[PDB]
Amino acid sequence: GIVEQCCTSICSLYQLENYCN
Amino acid sequence: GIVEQCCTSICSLYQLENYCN
Amino acid sequence: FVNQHLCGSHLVEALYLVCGERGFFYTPKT
Amino acid sequence: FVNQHLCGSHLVEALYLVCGERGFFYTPKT
Ligand SMILES: [Cl-]
Ligand SMILES: [Cl-]
Ligand code: NA
Ligand SMILES: [Zn+2]
Ligand SMILES: [Zn+2]
Repeated sequence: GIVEQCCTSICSLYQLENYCN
Repeated sequence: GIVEQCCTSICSLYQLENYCN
Repeated sequence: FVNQHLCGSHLVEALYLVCGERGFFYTPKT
Repeated sequence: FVNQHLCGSHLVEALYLVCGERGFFYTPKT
């Protein structure tokens, strides 16, 4: 899911910006 | 508002599900 | 007044716990 | 920016703290 993204793996300044509304 | 509901007023755990998915 | 930038940090923190696994959506307008 | 494994009351506040004035969404469901 998303955890696999930032908690499972390290996240960068913009990969979360994909997660904003 | 939500920030309007717990800022000027404190809220309890149950009263938070109102904002939960 | 009352500052929401701060109010949110507690709210969002707590919300995570409360909402649990079903998840949640945070709209910084209402 | 910090590069870590985002979890805990550490990441949520980052997603909030980063996304800022716009908004965000959390999906505990994988
Ligand atoms: Cl505070
Ligand atoms: Cl920890
Ligand atoms: Na903390
Ligand atoms: Zn505080
Ligand atoms: Zn921790």
